[PDB]
Amino acid sequence: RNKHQQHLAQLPKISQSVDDVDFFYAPADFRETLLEKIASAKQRICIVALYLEQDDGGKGILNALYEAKRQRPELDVRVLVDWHRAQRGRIGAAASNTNADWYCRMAQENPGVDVPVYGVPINTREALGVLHFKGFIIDDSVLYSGASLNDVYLHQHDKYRYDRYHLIRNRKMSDIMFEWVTQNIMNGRGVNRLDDVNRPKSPEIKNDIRLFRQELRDAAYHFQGDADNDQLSVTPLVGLGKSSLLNKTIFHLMPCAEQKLTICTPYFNLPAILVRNIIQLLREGKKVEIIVGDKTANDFYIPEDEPFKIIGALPYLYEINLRRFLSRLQYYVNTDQLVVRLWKDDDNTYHLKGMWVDDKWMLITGNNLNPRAWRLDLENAILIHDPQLELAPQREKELELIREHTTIVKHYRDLQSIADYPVKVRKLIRRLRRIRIDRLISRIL
Amino acid sequence: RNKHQQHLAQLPKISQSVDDVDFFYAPADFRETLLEKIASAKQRICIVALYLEQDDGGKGILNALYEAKRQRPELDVRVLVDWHRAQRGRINTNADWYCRMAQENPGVDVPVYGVPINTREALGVLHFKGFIIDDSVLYSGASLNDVYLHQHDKYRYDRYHLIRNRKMSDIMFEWVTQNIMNGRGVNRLDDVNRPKSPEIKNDIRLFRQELRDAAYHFQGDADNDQLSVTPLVGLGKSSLLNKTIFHLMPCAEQKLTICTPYFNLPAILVRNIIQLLREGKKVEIIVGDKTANDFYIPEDEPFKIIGALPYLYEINLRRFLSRLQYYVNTDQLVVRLWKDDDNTYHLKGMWVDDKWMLITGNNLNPRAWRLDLENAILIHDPQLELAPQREKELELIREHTTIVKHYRDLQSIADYPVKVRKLIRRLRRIRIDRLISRIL
Amino acid sequence: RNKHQQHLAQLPKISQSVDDVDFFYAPADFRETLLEKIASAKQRICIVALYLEQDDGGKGILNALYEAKRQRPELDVRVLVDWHRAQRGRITNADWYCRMAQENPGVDVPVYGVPINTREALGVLHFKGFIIDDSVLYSGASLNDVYLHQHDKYRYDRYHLIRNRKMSDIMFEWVTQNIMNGRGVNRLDDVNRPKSPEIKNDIRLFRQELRDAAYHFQGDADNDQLSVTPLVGLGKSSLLNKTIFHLMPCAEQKLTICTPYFNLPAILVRNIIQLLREGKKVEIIVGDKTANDFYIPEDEPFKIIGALPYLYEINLRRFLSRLQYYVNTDQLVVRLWKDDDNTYHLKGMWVDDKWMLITGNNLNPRAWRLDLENAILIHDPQLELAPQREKELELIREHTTIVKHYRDLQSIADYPVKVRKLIRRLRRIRIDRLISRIL
Amino acid sequence: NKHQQHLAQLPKISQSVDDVDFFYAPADFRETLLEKIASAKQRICIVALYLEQDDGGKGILNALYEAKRQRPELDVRVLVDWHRAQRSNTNADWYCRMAQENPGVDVPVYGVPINTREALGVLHFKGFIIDDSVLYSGASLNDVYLHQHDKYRYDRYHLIRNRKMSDIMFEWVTQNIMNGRGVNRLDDVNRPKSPEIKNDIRLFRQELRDAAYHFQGDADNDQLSVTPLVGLGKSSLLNKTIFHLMPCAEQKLTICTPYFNLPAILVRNIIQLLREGKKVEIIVGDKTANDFYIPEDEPFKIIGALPYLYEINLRRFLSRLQYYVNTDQLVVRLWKDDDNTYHLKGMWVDDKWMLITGNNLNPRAWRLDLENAILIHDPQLELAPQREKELELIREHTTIVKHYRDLQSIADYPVKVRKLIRRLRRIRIDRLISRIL
Repeated sequence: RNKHQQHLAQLPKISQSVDDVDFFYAPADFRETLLEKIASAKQRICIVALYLEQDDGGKGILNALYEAKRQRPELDVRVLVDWHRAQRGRIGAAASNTNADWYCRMAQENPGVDVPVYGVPINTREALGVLHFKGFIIDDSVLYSGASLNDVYLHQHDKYRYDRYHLIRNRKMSDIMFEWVTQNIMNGRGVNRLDDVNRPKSPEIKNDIRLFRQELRDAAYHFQGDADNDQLSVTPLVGLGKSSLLNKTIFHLMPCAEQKLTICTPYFNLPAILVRNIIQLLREGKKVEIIVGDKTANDFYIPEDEPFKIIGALPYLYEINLRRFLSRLQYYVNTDQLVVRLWKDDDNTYHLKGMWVDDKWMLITGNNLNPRAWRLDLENAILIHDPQLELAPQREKELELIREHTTIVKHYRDLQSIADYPVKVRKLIRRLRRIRIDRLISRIL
Repeated sequence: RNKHQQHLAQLPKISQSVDDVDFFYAPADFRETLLEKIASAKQRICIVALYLEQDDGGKGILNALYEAKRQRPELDVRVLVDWHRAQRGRINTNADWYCRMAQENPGVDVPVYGVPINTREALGVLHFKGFIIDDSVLYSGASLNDVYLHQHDKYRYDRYHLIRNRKMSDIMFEWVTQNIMNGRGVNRLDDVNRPKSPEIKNDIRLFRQELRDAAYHFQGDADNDQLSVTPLVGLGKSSLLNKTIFHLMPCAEQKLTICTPYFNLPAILVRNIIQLLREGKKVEIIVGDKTANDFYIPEDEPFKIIGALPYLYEINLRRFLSRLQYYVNTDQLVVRLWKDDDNTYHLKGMWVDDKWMLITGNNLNPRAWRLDLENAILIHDPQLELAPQREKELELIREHTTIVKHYRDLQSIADYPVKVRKLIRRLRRIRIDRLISRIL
Repeated sequence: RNKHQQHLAQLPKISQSVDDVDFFYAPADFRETLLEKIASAKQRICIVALYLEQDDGGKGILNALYEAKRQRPELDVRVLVDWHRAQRGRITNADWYCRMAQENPGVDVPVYGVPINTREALGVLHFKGFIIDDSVLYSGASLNDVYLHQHDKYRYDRYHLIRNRKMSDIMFEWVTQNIMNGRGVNRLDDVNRPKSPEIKNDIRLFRQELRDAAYHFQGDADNDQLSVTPLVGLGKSSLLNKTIFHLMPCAEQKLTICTPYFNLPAILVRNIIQLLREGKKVEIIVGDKTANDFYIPEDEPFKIIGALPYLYEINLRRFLSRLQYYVNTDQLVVRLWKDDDNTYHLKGMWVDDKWMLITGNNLNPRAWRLDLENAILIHDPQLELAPQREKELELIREHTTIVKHYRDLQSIADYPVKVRKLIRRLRRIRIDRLISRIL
Repeated sequence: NKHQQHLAQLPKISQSVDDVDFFYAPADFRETLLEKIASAKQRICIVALYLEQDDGGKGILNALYEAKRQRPELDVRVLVDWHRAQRSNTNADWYCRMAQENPGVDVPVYGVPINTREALGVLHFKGFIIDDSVLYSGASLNDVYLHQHDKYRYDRYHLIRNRKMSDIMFEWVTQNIMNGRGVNRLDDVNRPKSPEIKNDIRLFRQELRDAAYHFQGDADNDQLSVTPLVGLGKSSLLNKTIFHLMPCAEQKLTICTPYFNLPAILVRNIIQLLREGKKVEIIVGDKTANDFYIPEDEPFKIIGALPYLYEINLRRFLSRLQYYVNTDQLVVRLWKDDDNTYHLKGMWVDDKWMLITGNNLNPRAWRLDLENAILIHDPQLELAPQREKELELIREHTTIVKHYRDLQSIADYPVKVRKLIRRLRRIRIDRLISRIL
């Protein structure tokens, strides 16, 4: 076998029953499933998310957690979110009380009921590392989504943020992930409770975070494979930095496409190494599908009527990336090998991640497949190997619905050029490219 | 509550008996108390100081340490001083002397460790303070030499508090053990073969980073209605100490009092002072006269470059007062100059109304805020149980003070001796005055 | 008018008679014309070239110079070449210039070396012009076997004779004052000529003097008549570079470019893309990799330098790749020149039927910052040179293939193994980008 | 003084005089290696810079396969430099063939990358660990190092039987190298290419920067001892020990190095010794005994300038210290034996200390490469017969240089060499070269 298939063949793999894999296709279903599993949990609930917001959606979840712990005080309930994100407003907000302040109030308003909220700092400053580990571990199941917990991710109140949602019942995998979180994160240096009113400030734990990050640089799942390559399997993956096992698996996965590779990413900003792989596939005569958001389906996009702000330039920069890429590969568009899809559904937002390799592999991940995710953030995934096509109904239904709100881009010219952009945007971008800062921006966001 | 009181309300606090807090008001009493506690120590003696001098005063202390260890060989005796300071004269070293002492007293184990807080003295010194003896901490800003201990008729005024408290002393003893004594780049000064600074340069860099977020970790056992003590330690701008000093000042409902030897407040503390004055509160600032500074050189003697520092601190005070003369006039801002013949002034601390007392080694200058390893104890006395002692201490501090009623009462550069005047004009020409105020 | 046309409208321009502009279409004709003009020169001969080679071709020229000076000792004969290039083999001439001077006593034919920078790689003499009395015979060609089509193999350049008293004076006088009498210029026919390190500081000061040396003359011609405008430059903000930049957008119909080494600076590429967007036409005539003088046949032993033609091809293929849409609409036309193992050295710019830039400028980052470059800008608003312009382009194109698709150009995968390995090594560490800024 | 203190307080493993065997010739070393491979019962760990696809190297690899066939429970490992092994048909390609032609027999060959590119770090760790012994030489495994086929490369050869030391070294290799990030099998046809593991190597190198032997000293300074040492970078324990070792010479310091290119700090030490009135002996190869030397008849190549550059270094050094040559304090020896090559490393401090090492004592070894050594302390002179016999034979093919002028100057060098060197010194690249080779 070639070195890429060898890498995948020799991945440790946990066996998996087809009956124990449930897909969900809409953020509202995901909300309800999460609540249902919280109610019916008997042993443990481990909620890892980027953030858990002080809004109707997030309240719903935290209240359901307190309620489940009240009814079963022996239940092991933990919430882990990003340290930095939990201690600030959203970008350029009027700004108010933070999530961490709210986690404190909740703990005081519910004495006796023990629902600890830990802040994980992946780096000393947010811009240099965030907690992109994903997983709701409930007893022997993992409900895995890219979604954080807020109004739009949960489709409270009429506007939504599109993600993917998979429930996987598997004792061994959930144990491995629960145990990995316990040892490496929860009991890690520089993790600190956010429900403590006296929680340290970032500068005070700066050195703890540095040592923590180094500990994480080679923390990996350790378990023995129980499944061969002829049966349905799942392989949990985790990584921080360029040489993580996750990153290596993503790298090797792409060339194993004998027919077609499909990619979702919210922000089109692939590292060069993944681009080179894409081009190799196209040269080998294979197919590559790339599903990204329209600029207007980006959560930083500011309507052209409203007052423009600096941050509302990001969707434009991602479009410029897409247009540059397509430009170079228009030949392959024409041969129906390269297919680029733009998702758009009124003013809802796009947050799909993942990778399909033929009909046999499905990577579900929190990984945005950008330079940030490749070096800076703590990322994880589950790799589903389905050599017998047992998930084919669900795989196909999921792709059906993902594509439903998509336009195919048949020509790079169908994408607006900088000339077509609003005036403030146009001036900003020209200023940035003059001094070459566009390249820096694409490596930090 | 406002965010400042909230910070203080939520500080972990160790309970404290009023009977177990003893003030001393004079450097001589402090000397004798130190010797007494060294004699009667049963378990441990941990002496942390900036330096321990090869003079009558310092000898007294080191001899008392050797003597106590001879009489009780199971006693855990340690001395920690600044690495760089111990290996130079003022502007045959102490470290050389520590070596002789160890050779002249074989069998008796009194280790003297040098702590380097940075690779060069100018970029970090050991301003951690504390004599930990069994279950007590005798806390002063004083190093151990002739003047600090008032050997031989001339003295250096500091503050002196003995606090008997098992938990606090344990926390401080244990913190020193783990972070300093067993830290990288700490090296024995009683070893004749001790490395030279360049050889341990990388060790010191790693050490300093370890220190950047080393803090006391302990659970509070006391509420805000009872007498409490809270040990604090820090290195650099965002330490818990620095934050507590920052939040402490605005909690003054009536009056804030500050001692500092060298008037050279960082901007952030100045802004706080001005806010208090604007809110209609009172602010008392007790500093030394230029002549009570230890770098001051009488005008008869040969002038040296270093003897310009007291003048620079006066210029700072005069500039500050100048801007706030309105508040002087309303009897809100009170500036006191301490002066007692040619004795020297080394008072540090912060009083918030009648309720809080910060005792510290912190000179409240930019150096202490970024570069040096600093610590303190925060006494919360919500019931006024220390009121007799607090008032007696302030009584005696003020006794040798003049109140400055007008910034003009302070000499201007024009009034200074000629060599000084020329030096200062040269410095301000090239703007080095601003740099000096950030490194001393 | 837009700022680009304004720049051109306000250029000083010297008037020019259509009868006094003669094109030549082949390197052999150029050789013979040069010899003819050397024989018949009456007042001055100023030969500026990158180099004058110690070969049959170069000998021919130097001998013709000595001979003309013998027959007219009052004739002012000067030869200026690059200081560094004259004192090395290909990857010396100065030694040969010394012998010549000794073997011809009494006859004064001075050969000066111009150092444009302290090291060759940081500046060469790309000034061009044979100034003979009141004429300039202007070519990109140096003087050697192939440039002059001695002995059966040739190097294709362009050749224009322009009789014009004022222009030739301006150029002759500019050379006199700024180069010949410049610091750090040194005779190469002197056996005792200094070594580069000894004049290092002279060269630094010289280069700074050159950084703002420009032609100064009053325009005598409007924009409704045939004109010529001499241009000269060193570094990013030279008047030449500005004129090249402004020239391209004035194409109302079509821009044509010749360059030997396809390696356009980004700013000129952006212009090209703007033209294509405005719906105009752009023609680009470059050499096939095999028509490059560094190309080594695949049978022979490969050498490191024989990777350059490949690097230029990679540049062309990357460019075409991004603009394939415009190829398809017949707007963008890329031509590869190739004629057995002869080599390609065409430079210039055509703006519609109205402007013709003839230059030594390779239109690359090197020429834009490092080298001393010059040109003549011919403005022909009345189409008086149309017969010759069209005949010249006819013959240039004759040995060309049109590239209809970027895929028609070989990719790195198709290259020989040693080449392939070298290029992959270079791109790994990103040195390909540096190379493109120094060659 | 602080130097003796450093040495006094080194942890030291005790050692029996009976369990130290010297060998004096590359052929004996070959045969000893083969003998110990045959008779190994528990483990064979072969660490070398490279193992060549030639008669000499084949001999060794075949002996390894053969021993593993006859005792499948035997723990056989080969570790070589990652980059060196992969430069048409490479050693790594050959290691692959060998593994395919010998199925069932498990002889893993791992490539250690000490840096992302060869020029910035190589595996200069040395040691053949066989059961409870270490056969320690600077030699890699090829024709000349093993004196197959009539031409040889002179190195040093010591067998030290010592359970504890061999365990420490075997265990250190296991944990830090074999199980280290970015170590990769060279007998795998699908082995990654350097760029793919670039980040692994960076993290690996940082792990190595403070990997050191950890063990408790069992021996005082009045008895025969050995102290294994290992290091990467300026502040390694090895480098510190080499630095402190030199000033402890009460009488004389002896140094072997193949390429005379001492760091300034070691030069300063040398000068101090000479000033204190002590003796310093330096044994290097003649330019012609360097393996990059190209005879003047053959076609010159750029790399064949290195022996000349090392000579220029030696001549510059001697020039400055000619006074001490004259007082018979400083003694410089040039080794030369027809067209055989010189690869001696080590340090003798009086009659009491012997450093055996792979360390070329140059700036490269001081910062870039993974180096190790064994430090033998012999305060009772128990190894005196062997020490003296070894030095006897080392010196046998040596000329003493009595005057710096006896060394050729740049003017005397062949023309292509002369032009190259003048070009290099013009732009000051000579100084850079001396820090990377």
